[PDB]
Amino acid sequence: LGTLPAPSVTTGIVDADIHPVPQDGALEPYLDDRWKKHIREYGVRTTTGLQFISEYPQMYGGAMPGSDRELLRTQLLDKHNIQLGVLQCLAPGLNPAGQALNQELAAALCRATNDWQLEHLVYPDPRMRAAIPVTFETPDYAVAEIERVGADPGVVAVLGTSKTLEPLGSRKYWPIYEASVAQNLPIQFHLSQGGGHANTGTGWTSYHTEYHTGHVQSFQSQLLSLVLSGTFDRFPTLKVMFVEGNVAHFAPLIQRMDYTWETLRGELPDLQRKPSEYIRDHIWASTQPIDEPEKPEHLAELLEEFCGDNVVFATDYPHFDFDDPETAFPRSFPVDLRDKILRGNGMRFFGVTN
Amino acid sequence: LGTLPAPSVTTGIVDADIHPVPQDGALEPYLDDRWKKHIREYGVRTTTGLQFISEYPQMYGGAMPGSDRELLRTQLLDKHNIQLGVLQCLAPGLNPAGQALNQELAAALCRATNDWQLEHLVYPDPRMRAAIPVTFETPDYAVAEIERVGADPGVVAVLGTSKTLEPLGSRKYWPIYEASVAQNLPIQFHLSQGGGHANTGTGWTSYHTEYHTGHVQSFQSQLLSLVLSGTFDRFPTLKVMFVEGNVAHFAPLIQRMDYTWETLRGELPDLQRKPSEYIRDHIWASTQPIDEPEKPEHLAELLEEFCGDNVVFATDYPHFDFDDPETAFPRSFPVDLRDKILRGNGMRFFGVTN
Amino acid sequence: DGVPAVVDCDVHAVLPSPHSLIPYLDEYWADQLVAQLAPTYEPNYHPRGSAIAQHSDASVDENGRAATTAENLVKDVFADGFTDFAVVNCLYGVQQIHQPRREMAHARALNHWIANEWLDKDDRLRASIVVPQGSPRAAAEEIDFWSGDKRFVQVLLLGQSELLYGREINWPIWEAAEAAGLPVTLHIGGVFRQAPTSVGWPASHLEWYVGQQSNIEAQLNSIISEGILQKFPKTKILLSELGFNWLPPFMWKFDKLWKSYRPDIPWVQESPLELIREHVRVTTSPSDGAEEAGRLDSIVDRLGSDRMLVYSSDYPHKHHSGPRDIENGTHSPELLDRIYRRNAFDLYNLVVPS
Amino acid sequence: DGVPAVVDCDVHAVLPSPHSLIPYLDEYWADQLVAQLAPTYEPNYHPRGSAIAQHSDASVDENGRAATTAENLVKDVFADGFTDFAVVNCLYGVQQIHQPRREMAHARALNHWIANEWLDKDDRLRASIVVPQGSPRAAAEEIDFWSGDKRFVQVLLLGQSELLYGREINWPIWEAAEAAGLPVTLHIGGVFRQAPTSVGWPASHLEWYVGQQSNIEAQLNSIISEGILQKFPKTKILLSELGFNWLPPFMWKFDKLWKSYRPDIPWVQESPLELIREHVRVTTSPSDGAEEAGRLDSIVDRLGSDRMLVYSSDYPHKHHSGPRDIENGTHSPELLDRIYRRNAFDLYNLVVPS
Ligand SMILES: [Fe+3]
Ligand SMILES: [Fe+3]
Ligand SMILES: [Fe+3]
Ligand SMILES: [Fe+3]
Ligand SMILES: [Zn+2]
Ligand SMILES: [Zn+2]
Repeated sequence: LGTLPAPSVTTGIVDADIHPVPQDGALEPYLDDRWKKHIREYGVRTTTGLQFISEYPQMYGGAMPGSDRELLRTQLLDKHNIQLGVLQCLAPGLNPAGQALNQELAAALCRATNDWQLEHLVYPDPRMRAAIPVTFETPDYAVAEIERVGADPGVVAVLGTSKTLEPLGSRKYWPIYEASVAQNLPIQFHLSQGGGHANTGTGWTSYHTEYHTGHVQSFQSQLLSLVLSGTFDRFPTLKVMFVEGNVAHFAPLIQRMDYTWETLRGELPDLQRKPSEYIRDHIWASTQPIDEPEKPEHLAELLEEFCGDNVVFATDYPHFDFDDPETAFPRSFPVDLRDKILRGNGMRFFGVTN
Repeated sequence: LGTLPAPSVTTGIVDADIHPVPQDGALEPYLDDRWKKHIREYGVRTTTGLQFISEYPQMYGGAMPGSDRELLRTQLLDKHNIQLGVLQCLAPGLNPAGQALNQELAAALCRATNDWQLEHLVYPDPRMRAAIPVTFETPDYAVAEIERVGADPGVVAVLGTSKTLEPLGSRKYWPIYEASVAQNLPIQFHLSQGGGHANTGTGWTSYHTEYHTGHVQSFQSQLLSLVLSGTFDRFPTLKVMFVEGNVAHFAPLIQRMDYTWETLRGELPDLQRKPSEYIRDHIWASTQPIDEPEKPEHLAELLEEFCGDNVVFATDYPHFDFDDPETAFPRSFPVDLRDKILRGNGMRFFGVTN
Repeated sequence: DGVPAVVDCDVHAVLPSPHSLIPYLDEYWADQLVAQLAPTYEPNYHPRGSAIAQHSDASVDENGRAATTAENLVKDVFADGFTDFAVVNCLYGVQQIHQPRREMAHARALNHWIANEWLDKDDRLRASIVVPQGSPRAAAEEIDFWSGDKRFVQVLLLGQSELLYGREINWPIWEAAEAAGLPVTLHIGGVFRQAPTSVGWPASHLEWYVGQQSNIEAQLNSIISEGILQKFPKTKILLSELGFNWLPPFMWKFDKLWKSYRPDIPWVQESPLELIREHVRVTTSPSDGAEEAGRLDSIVDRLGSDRMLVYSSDYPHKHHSGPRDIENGTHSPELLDRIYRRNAFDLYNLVVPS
Repeated sequence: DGVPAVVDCDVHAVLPSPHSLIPYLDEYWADQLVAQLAPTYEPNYHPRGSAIAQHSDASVDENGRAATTAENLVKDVFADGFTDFAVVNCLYGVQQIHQPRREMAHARALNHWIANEWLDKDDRLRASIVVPQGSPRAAAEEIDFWSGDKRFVQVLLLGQSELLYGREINWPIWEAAEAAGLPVTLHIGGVFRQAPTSVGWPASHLEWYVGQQSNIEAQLNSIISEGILQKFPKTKILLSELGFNWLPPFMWKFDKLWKSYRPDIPWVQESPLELIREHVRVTTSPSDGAEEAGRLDSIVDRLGSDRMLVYSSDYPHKHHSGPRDIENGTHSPELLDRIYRRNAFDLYNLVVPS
């Protein structure tokens, strides 16, 4: 690695969610041989009884400088004037690194991935920056990794998963937030599987409609926890973003939260503010996959009802449901709202100076 | 509190599990009014949807100085020459204090209980000592409580529950072990409910036979975790005892463990010893409810097969299935084994000098 | 013909004590109950001391409790003459009895208590059939059993179940409800046999209560995706005390993913948008902010149907907003007439008596 | 009459790939599978690279894998002439397909692959019926379907299920097995729809593998307590690759608690001690230390019956001890004759052919 400038966004856009198309032995020069042998013998054991796949496969997933950079440069970065593209590598290669039941292996794989995306994508083309995967279920290792590479300017955020063993407001994770706030880093939680419980609070889903729609639910529960535990009283500078868990649903969820709090606030007397008052400074959300109301004017209504300043654009390239910054919004969409979704809102979240 | 001597056991016996029959307002002089009001409004929320009871009631539970001391003195301590009676108060009053989903409440209730059993039972009759309940699911609070009262000579152990959110070998609990080893305290894990998962690894039990027999299973899983995580490599002085999770089953479980390890040890290369080799210095177990083989000579066989030095007597007074130090063993039982179950084995576990 | 009546679609009878079921139990279960020390399955859905438990204005019994007698309930619910009928839901926690035969017996006893002590005492009262959710075939027999008593107007289920209600093992309930001509309602509350969220246990009653909307999204997706509405085309679903403002973003996403995945659930040939609009109804208390100026008009608009909301007071629970405050959120007398009379007529067929 | 044959009660066919099921699928499911990028449900019960996966001595295919063809399996299993029949279990993870109709279709295809590619190729082979565990009524139909082919000799279930196998929703399997005259086996492996232990997720394959004996205690208690043996009195159960040395302490405790709780399960009038001895059989590989001097005699003695153990090699898995090393643990030729021939005759009725 040489040296990098802080990210810059002027007339291009922010893209919060990009999944770098990796390569096979790519991680092997960053893994010690202990874990090479261990992976050769056991794979990456997770919250399944499956040797290779996750509990909910995709049902059609697959298509198509050097490695994979030129395609990313020309298909995505050049094509869409992306000045800040945040890389979110959850699979070595499709289960999250941090979710490996062997947590020492998981931290080795997290380490290998961070060294790899930095050297191979960010530093060669610093329009891309990394959200570094860490082992959220072993805070000690995650703190160590945030300290190892978090201060590098190639790193713009800490990367977690929507599904966890305890809700993200639980004290188990406060050391990770404390380390993040020390590195001046925000945290992104990506839609994921696993985590240790069923994919809903009331059983496992059957068909692909329940599975993929169900992903918003984990996010609904993580917002409630993070807010009503007082996590944002303890860490008043912490910014978190929910990624690929759509946006519009958060608005009626927060609306219900305040409504119930008006009656039951006595249960949580240390909570310093009204619950919806924490959204502005602490909770962002990315757009992909965009919400598609029957009447398209409802989209801008609900995004503003969540918070118009805290919604950030993402492509989710190269997934099948990827969003295009042109096509994704309806044509009556307010121009000022769209512009700050593309530029300003992400700029504030990631800390890039105007 | 005045001052106390270290416990002394000469010709009497050790009783590892005694449940002090508490009183209603007893904890109120040790609870701040915040939690008084909070308990008045919400009870003690736990891993159920039940306002008062636990998910598996007893189906016949109930019977019958000052408060409750004289009955304990004369019915139990005097009657059985008990020189070291370890108090294990899991209910304020029957769900464990530490298991309260409001963990701040749970630490307040743990605090209130520790101050109460110390002042009300131990110091008035120091034949009784306390195993102090802590909040195992919030290590920070549990460390704080081990440091607040753990050095008091009225305290002989740290008290936990058989059911936990993660297996006890998980790093989540290592700060608690580190604090315990610093206070020169062993840890007792009592049979419990709750913990956050079903009462077996494959669903919830239906009838009372499955429920009460099923309690050994949680212990089987906690032994495997505690040993195969290398927890006893990291804390080579740590002693833990499984309480009211019978004894005999541990022997074939450990036997299977070594057998499987002979083939799959490669998965865990940092593990310093053969798995059964950790039993001697780290794993004890209490006797109640005594195992009752069809051929009574199998009892001594299996206790020795677990480890003859690590089995400790307990009455579980005043529960219905309580054991009598006379009646509990069969008459062919080897006299030397019985004597150290009554005296020496517990003496070593609790650190009372010969 | 005739004018559809104003039906209060959700009010509660509070069982004074488990003792109240003894008259309706067989001698076997009566002995079990008396021998068990009569453990109460009073739920924690509305903690008896919390602000949501009861109104300050409510009629109470000698122990300060609201809604434990029909006399107290009728005196409050009907006092102003606006309501013609109230649908009674008793949420006593028989669904949390783990012993399957005891769950059967207490559920039948609870229904007997409702018939004789509530429905018999006032002909303006109706009720739902509490069912033993743990054994669907037995729940179907409990529905058949009461199908002959037209005062029982719907089938009661909890928002959180053991397996999602679309799973085939749950079809006997849907079939039996359809053959009895009864809507199935889902009321907030759960069996608590997994963590109430896909990311673990919520730490406060407040957090649990707001978040239960997530489980209802999972249930509606399970019910529709698995084919319940094609298999049982006359099924009606009522969501009781579960909010409604979360519905539109859920419906939009579900419809988006149904189009992307139609071959995976070929039995689903109508749009989930339309199925939900035609088959799902929702009570109005709590209103969760829909009572503010224009917000009722906005939500109906986003819902895409004025036939979904049915009036309820949720007596005797206290909410930030009162049973008739929804009028401040609409300017359309026609909409208010559908919420008070016309929509509930689709569920119960109750015309104003004389 | 005739001499009962030496039956190897547990050997494995390894599905080479999900592609191998395409010939047996309907065009609907074949398209789904081809479109899905053919995700493989190869389990992690025996990680393909781990030491337990296969013997060094084993016949392999062009990819180094053992037991993917009948030709390789027959060549090893029967090479020395000692075995007359082998019962084939394919553990390909169709039970972990969450889509219930796809689970049905792949289970039937797997059984078709077994019949045509294994049972057809050699008449010394038998198999179990893989069943769609997620829909018990469909699993009963899968049993009915193959009941006409006497080469299928037992019903395959995993040690870990979604709900315990005594629960009423699972009775269609017990009924169908009984009507087909087939024993039900439980083989190590799980659906992984809750944590594999009551205290959470085990961190290594080793820890998971040893601990699965705990789930089998929960299953045997569920099956007996709920009345399966009274309801289906001819039921036979085989425990496959699950150890046996844990049985006696479990049986003693279960019997103790049955006596203390007989009115709670009145259908259980025989002692669980006797029921287990009469209805449960257990394969001998792994032996878990029973192969050491005297240990086979000791365990039979503790078991209280010489009719429970049946011979198995567990081909092609590697265990610390070999299929016939159990002879070093007994001095009784009569016992060895029951383990090799007489006990399995209770399951399959296989006499030595000519
Ligand atoms: Fe993404
Ligand atoms: Fe994506
Ligand atoms: Fe006890
Ligand atoms: Fe006890
Ligand atoms: Zn209600
Ligand atoms: Zn096997």
